[PDB]
Amino acid sequence: MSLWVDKYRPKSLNALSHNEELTNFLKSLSDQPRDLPHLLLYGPNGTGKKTRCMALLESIFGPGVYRLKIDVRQFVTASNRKLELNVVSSPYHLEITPSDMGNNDRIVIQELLKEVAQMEQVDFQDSKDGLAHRYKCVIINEANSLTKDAQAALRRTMEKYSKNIRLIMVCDSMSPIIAPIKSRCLLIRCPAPSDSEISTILSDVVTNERIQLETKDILKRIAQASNGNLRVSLLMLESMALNNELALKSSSPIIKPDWIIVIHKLTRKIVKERSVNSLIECRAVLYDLLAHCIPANIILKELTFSLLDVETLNTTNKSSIIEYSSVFDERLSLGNKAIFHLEGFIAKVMCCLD
Amino acid sequence: ASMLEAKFEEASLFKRIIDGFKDCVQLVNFQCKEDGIIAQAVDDSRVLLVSLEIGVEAFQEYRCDHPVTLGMDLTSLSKILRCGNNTDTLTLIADNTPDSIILLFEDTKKDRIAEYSLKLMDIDADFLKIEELQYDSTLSLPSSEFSKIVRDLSQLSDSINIMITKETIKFVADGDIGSGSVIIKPFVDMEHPETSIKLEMDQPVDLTFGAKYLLDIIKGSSLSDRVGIRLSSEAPALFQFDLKSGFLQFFLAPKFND
Amino acid sequence: TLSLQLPWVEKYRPQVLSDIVGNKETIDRLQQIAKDGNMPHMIISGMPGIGKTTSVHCLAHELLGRSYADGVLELNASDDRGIDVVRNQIKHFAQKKLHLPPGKHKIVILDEADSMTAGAQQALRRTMELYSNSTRFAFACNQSNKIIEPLQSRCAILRYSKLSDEDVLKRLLQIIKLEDVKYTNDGLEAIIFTAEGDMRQAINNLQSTVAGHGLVNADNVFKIVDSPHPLIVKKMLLASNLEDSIQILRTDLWKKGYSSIDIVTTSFRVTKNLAQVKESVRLEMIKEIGLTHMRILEGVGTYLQLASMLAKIHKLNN
Amino acid sequence: KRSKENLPWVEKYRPETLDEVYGQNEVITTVRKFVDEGKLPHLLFYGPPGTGKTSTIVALAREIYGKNYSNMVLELNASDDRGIDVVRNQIKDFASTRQIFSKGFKLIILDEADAMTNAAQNALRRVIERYTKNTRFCVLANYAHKLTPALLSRCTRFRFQPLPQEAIERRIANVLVHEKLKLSPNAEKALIELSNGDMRRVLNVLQSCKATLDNPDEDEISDDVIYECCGAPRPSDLKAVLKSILEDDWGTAHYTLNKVRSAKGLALIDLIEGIVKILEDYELQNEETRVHLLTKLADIEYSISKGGNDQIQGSAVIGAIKASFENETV
Amino acid sequence: RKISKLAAEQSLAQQPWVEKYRPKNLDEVTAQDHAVTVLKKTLKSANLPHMLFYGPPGTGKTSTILALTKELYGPDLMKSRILELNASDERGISIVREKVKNFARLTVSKPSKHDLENYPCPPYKIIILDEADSMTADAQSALRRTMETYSGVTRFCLICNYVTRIIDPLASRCSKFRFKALDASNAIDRLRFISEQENVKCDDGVLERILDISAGDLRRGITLLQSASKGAQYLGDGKNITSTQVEELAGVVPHDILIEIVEKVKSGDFDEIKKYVNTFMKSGWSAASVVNQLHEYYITNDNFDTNFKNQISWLLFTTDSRLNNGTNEHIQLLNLLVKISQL
DNA sequence: CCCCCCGGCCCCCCCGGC
Ligand SMILES: Nc1ncnc2c1ncn2[C@@H]1O[C@H](COP(=O)(O)OP(=O)(O)OP(O)(O)=S)[C@@H](O)[C@H]1O
Ligand SMILES: Nc1ncnc2c1ncn2[C@@H]1O[C@H](COP(=O)(O)OP(=O)(O)OP(O)(O)=S)[C@@H](O)[C@H]1O
Ligand SMILES: Nc1ncnc2c1ncn2[C@@H]1O[C@H](COP(=O)(O)OP(=O)(O)OP(O)(O)=S)[C@@H](O)[C@H]1O
Ligand SMILES: Nc1ncnc2c1ncn2[C@@H]1O[C@H](COP(=O)(O)OP(=O)(O)O)[C@@H](O)[C@H]1O
Ligand SMILES: [Mg+2]
Ligand SMILES: [Mg+2]
Ligand SMILES: [Mg+2]
Repeated sequence: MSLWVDKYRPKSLNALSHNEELTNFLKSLSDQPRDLPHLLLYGPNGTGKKTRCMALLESIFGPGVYRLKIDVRQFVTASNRKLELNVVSSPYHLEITPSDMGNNDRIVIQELLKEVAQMEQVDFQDSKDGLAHRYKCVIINEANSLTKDAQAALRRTMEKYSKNIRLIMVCDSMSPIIAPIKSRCLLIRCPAPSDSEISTILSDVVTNERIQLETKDILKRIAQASNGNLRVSLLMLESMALNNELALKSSSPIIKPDWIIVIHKLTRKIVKERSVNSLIECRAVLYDLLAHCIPANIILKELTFSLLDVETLNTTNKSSIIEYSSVFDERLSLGNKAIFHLEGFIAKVMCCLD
Repeated sequence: ASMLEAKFEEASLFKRIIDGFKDCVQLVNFQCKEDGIIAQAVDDSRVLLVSLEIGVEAFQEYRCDHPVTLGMDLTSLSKILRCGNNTDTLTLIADNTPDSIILLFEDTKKDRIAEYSLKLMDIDADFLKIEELQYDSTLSLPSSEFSKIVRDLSQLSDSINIMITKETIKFVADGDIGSGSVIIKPFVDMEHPETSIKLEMDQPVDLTFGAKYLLDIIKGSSLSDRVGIRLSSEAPALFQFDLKSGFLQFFLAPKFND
Repeated sequence: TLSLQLPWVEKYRPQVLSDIVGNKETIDRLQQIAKDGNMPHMIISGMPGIGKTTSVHCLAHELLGRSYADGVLELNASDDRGIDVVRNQIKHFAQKKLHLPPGKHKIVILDEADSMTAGAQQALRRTMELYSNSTRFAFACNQSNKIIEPLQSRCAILRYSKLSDEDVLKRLLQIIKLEDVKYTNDGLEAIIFTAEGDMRQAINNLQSTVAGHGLVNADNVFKIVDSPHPLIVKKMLLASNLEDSIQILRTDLWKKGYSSIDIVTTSFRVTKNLAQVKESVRLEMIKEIGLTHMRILEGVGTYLQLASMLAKIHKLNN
Repeated sequence: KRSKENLPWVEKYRPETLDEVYGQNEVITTVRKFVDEGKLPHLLFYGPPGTGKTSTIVALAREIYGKNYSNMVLELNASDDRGIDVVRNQIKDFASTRQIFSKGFKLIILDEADAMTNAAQNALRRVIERYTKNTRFCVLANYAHKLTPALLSRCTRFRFQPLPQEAIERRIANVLVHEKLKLSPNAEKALIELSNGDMRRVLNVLQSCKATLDNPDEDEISDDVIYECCGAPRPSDLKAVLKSILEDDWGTAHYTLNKVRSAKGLALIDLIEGIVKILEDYELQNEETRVHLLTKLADIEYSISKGGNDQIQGSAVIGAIKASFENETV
Repeated sequence: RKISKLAAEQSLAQQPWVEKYRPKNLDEVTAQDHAVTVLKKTLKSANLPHMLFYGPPGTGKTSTILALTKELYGPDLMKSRILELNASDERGISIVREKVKNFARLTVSKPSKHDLENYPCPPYKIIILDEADSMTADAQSALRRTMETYSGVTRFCLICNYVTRIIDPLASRCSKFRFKALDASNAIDRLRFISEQENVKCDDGVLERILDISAGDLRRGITLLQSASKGAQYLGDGKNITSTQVEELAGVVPHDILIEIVEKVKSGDFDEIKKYVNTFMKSGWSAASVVNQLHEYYITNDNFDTNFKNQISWLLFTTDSRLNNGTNEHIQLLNLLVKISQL
């Protein structure tokens, strides 16, 4: 049935179990939500930013926020192209991901958000204070992927129409967000859960799911391998239980994603052989990874941090590798074709290592 | 609704006047004074000048307390003027230092009122008084004949050359597919004086004009049955249509001979 | 005053092939064609202001005589030359019945044919072939590569080269003798130097100098025609010390009103053609100039950016 | 538009006659000689912003025709549509038709022609030539690289230089007389220094200064007023900052920079430009110093143009200057 | 169903403090006197020039222009006299050539007797192009002659954050106004007034710390103050807000973690630095704040020589420039720390 | 009352340095 990562997700602020200070701050924000400013939640991926945003929305409006529906909205470009945007909406809030339309995301800000903001709330949404709600929440997922034009278009909308809409933007890093937008939002840091908290959550899941654990050390190993990613930890616990007949032993191996294995193989290939033929072969692996929806930035990060973990490399090699990684990460951020920058980075690393 | 109030008993008159020269100019300054409304406008290419005059005798009622200037885009004015019907009285209304002009279409029999407002534009242009000129040749002919001649010759070429000599007027066109020449002579019919071709020639005249401008000028034939053409070798050609009270004049610059 | 003096470029425009200077072999071939006739389809290409349109018109006149009015169809960039025009007007002209001297044919002149669309050029292909017995086509262009290969295959090629200083001096002296212009040798040398092989520019500069100063000497000539900025940029890029390059930039370009974008574009163009410098060094200089140009296009058109570009160029050569 | 006194000073003082255009004596004299003798050629006016090209051509048109010049000249600019279709129809009929009012020649003024498409410029080539007997063309430009070589070959070029000091001083004196204002000598020097040869900047800054004075009648504009209204660093501030950077330690230099910038809220870019101007006159022993200074300061200016952290940028400026000046010893 | 419409005052009373305390008149602007005085003198001079407002975020440009328009035309005549276009509206060359030009050419709206008796009512309209730095160069060039030809009835205001993005002709045509950064020395009064009107109780120096953390942005300071007030009210303990709470809410790294990072850098071991940074990024600290704190610590430390500071300044500048382009924070921070450790 | 003609939005494809 539903995966344990989704079956046991908290649906309230009182159901949270890690980062109690963040829970207290969110509860303080929800005490008097009428003057709630725009929110920007930033933190490591897979820590529970979306879960906490949904919990805050539930506290402000009630459980009805969890009754979700999906619709489709049409848009027309200057070239007469027709684009479709999938909108997830509830009786109290609207969720959008403008980056789905790429460079056309600006239109989503210009038309859909403008239309929503230029409409006041007339439905009698009685609140805890006894008076009806006056604004509708908008969740912009993956705000870091928005183009600078869309962010610029977002500037005046949040100010002129602040009485009808309040924006909650969830991001993993604030570097791509332009300063004017960051100035208009309340920034909320979302630290990743500690290993002990992850182990507690996994043990609770095990107890509820009737899983035979030989020891509690397996949960600690799973938490340590997740690097603070709770979603990955839960999905790996589920994966490790379906390969051992729902019984986990102390010798159960940790399962890594296939793309991680491919990247480690590429790292070993680069380390062992430094040649033009090796670069040509690595180009095929890079193209293969990029053709299966593996982002280039993730590939670069994983390759850089796997090369730095090789025990046969000296300090100078690692310093050169990290410098080249920074330079080519900037190039990727300022470029279009990622394969070019990745191949350049691999060639420079091969040159430095040899 | 006090300063300027002018009533056309029939709204078709003003619409027809605008129809005559809306395709030649876009921005027009109408100056309304105690003696009526006067306007001039030069086209984008500075080749054609349109001068419209409407006297107080063409209005059922007219009251202009002080001189006023109204800058209007003829496209919007024409759009507004095609809303009223031919059986409604049309009132132009303006106030002191106005920013907009009010058009009132009234149907007393049905007790129906229509109000439109057109925003005025700040157009900086001076009323360039057209000094009177002694033209070498002056002719008058039915508007329909001139319109047909212009339409016929426009197909064969983009330029039409007019010759005025002793007791003969010639329109000539020469293009790629062929050439055409229409010759007319002075003539008067006592039974039907409206079809008479009248000519007064002091010196022979030979002037070439663009067909595109003549095709736009002939659109004023719906305001009068006869058209007057005054031509001179050292002055723009004047095409005049006489209204009941005022007039509509087109000054067209001849093409350089070379 | 409401009167205009006719420019000497028009008052003294050649009317016969014998009055055209430069490209002696091509002009002789044109005269031979005008003599025998049987004019073939031709495309005349060259740099601006060397006598292409003049040559085409002179040939058409010398070939058709009193029939020029009916036997010539001239179209240029200022006239509509779409596919519809080619399929209706040019076709009608080609199919027109016109009795001409024994060995003469109708002429369709397409000036500045390089600006035509590919559709019109494709449409002209069969029109030229089916009516070659009565009509011939003469194209005049600056970039022959913009004419589709099928059209080039059906036409002869006449490429015009730069006019030598001797031809420019000859024509300028003829005009001076026909205008009683007082001149000095250095003035004519300066006029030729600034003309850079362009007869139209030379004649215009001479007329402007005569009308503005009277005496055609070096001083007056340079008061009308400013020193070519590409040469100043070349001097700036070839300077030995960084201080000299910065002085050239500040005194000769920046304080004279030249824009930063113009300076960087001229620097790129000059560097691309600096054969004296090795190709690799020119490539590095081009990379630096491109970085500076990208910075300028983003809005930072400051003198500091140009100074930094010069410093980087000097560092490359050290 | 009630009165000319309601207009901005940049538009109120627009020259109406060729005698009111200052700092372009050569061009004005040449064009006047051409017009008087009836030998006006096709003209190109190339120059930087605010030098008097549009004003000069408008004055020339008014002199040739008179008060009704607007109805006798075809003026087009970037704000209007100037595609190939407009060239083929509007300009072509204007050039091939006689004047309605007088019997003189016709003038077409294509201002900001650098914004015109290549197709329109190519189409204008034969229009300029065929109708040269009765039509003349004027092309105004700020960037010559946007003009096709064919169009340039058909026009005689005139370069508008940055306004000299004397012309700016004379115009300032005229404005002071008109406005009943008093300007100090050092104030005039500072105003001219910050103008960079642009008259519009001078007029705007003077208008701002007048609004700053509590009593414009009995008060005089001093250098302090000019520096405060524009929010620009004073020469003393630049000298002190450079001296602290060049002779004091890191802590003292940082404190001095922050104190100087916080007293009047100075901008880092202005300080960098002033320090670059000051250092341009320095006699350095090694070219490496100049190369490092120029490259690092250009990089810092480019980074500032995109925002960034101001404190880090100031520290970078200090460190770059200190490191560059270390090459003057060995 | 339907809800009864709210009053303007009631609606404003429940808005975020940034919108609630937006300046209403030109006198409420805090630290822009050098330009506010010039703008105020135009209410009597009636010769407002073309304006180009530029400055860092949260300095009061939009507030200043809105207050100026409201004072010039009043609540009723403002709508017909103002045309506002921002980054959320289409602003191509076609729009400039048709919409902006058509509005500029229109005759000024006729003032009413009440407006003439109570407000200056200058004889021109205003076009406000907010975020003008986002417009293309061709569109900006299309405005050059429109600005000058119709200046008699129309005035232009261009508001931008990056002045370099405005083409030189437009900047020359516009009188330039630079909005200065709002720090603890020029904006303390406004923040104190806001806190007093909101009954916010804080210890001495809390407002100064908030303004220092804001780094020139008053909007950020007001938002942080509102967050602190909300937290204090939720706790309901009656105690004063403290600087540590403000730093925690602002995302400032604790000083102890900064000292640990400095010690790791001093050690110089690559593996230990990598491990510590991997653990550090799990807390979600923003790289920009870490870089700023490292700059503050190193540049103002007397235990370092001149060459070390010269090199670290350039290293920090390069890292900040790279981060400003939207790059991965982990890699850049690790590279910066490794480079510093090898100085 | 209805057919033919022919100007006017809409649409879609192709360049873009010199
Ligand atoms: N070879 C030449 N001999 C004499 N005069 C010449 C010659 N070439 C050009 N000229 C003069 O320059 C004027 C312009 O020359 P054209 O041939 O019409 O221009 P062009 O060579 O067609 O340049 P493009 O490519 O059309 S812009 C002529 O009218 C002559 O006055
Ligand atoms: N030579 C000058 N003498 C006096 N005032 C001048 C002069 N040049 C410019 N000005 C002033 O600056 C204003 C603008 O001058 P313009 O000639 O329109 O600018 P410009 O030279 O056209 O700059 P561009 O190229 O259009 S950006 C004029 O109205 C004068 O007030
Ligand atoms: N000078 C100031 N005086 C008083 N409050 C100010 C000032 N500057 C900013 N604020 C506050 O910050 C809020 C936002 O100010 P804005 O003027 O909209 O920001 P901004 O200057 O436009 O920044 P950008 O350029 O649009 S990102 C206002 O509503 C005020 O609450
Ligand atoms: N407080 C919590 N208690 C239990 N599980 C949680 C908690 N917070 C997050 N999770 C789990 O972590 C997973 C990933 O969280 P997610 O909402 O993706 O965080 P982010 O939005 O930062 O990626 C979710 O599937 C959820 O089940
Ligand atoms: Mg030609
Ligand atoms: Mg100009
Ligand atoms: Mg703003």
